[PDB]
Amino acid sequence: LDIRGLFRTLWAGKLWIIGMGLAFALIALAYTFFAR
Amino acid sequence: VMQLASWDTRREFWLQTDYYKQRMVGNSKADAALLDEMINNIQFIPGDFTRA
Amino acid sequence: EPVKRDSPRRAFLMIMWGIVGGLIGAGVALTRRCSK
Repeated sequence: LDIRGLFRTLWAGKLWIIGMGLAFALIALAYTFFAR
Repeated sequence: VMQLASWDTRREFWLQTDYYKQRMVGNSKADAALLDEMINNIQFIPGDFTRA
Repeated sequence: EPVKRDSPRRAFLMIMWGIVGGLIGAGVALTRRCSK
């Protein structure tokens, strides 16, 4: 398991994780106002 | 047995004995810490009739 | 009167957070070996 190489993958792809990872939170945020 | 296992009895015994008075430092916090430490020095292990 | 505070017990927090900080610190040093 090349964890050392793996860390560079997410470091370069940090925009992708942040870009749509916070979108999931935004998706569920509207669900709070859609519930009792 | 109830008197033996009680915290109050241990505290009142330690406050009366000379083993503790001669070990007083004069600082309230240190004396309280020493008293609390010596409270746990007396442990009561209850017995079971089934195991004799 | 209690002899000592029940919280936040600095000594307990230093070890737990230091170990967690040490664990990630090991990973940072681990991941730079293959980067060279």
